[PDB]
Amino acid sequence: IVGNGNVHAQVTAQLDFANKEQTEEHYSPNGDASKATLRSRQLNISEQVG
Amino acid sequence: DRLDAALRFQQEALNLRAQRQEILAANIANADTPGYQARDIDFASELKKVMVGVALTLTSSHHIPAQAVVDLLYRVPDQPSLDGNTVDMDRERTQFADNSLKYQMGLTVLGSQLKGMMNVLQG
Repeated sequence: IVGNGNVHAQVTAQLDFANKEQTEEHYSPNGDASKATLRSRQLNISEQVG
Repeated sequence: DRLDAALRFQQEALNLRAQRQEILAANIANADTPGYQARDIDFASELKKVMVGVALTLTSSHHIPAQAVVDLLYRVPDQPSLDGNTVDMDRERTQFADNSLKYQMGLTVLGSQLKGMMNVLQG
């Protein structure tokens, strides 16, 4: 569109030459009883009405 | 464990004797309370019941292990008091002495069994 020679451009690049290593651990929240997965549950209930 | 099965009967008898001893001493202590009923346990039936559970499963280290947590029969009154107290001194004094004697006998038998199991091993 502009024509040969009717355009000039120059590019400079800031690069990344730093070696990085990352380990990510994520736990799904289980505070709601509906999405909570259980292995063992002990429920002792006592009601001594006088 | 097999060691528990051998000593289960005497341990349960000793514990039941201690519990009934506490109940009899409570009957003695509350002799003067008006309206107090003298309570007791049937030793043989409760010993059957104890002689005749599911630890919750621990998947890892953080998982918390399961946390752990008798029937009293009224004594038939002999003399009618006016304040409603049915505790009789003589009957429960004899029962108290008998329970003390049987607790000592159970201690003797359990100690003899443990001492025999020990001299089998010593050498």
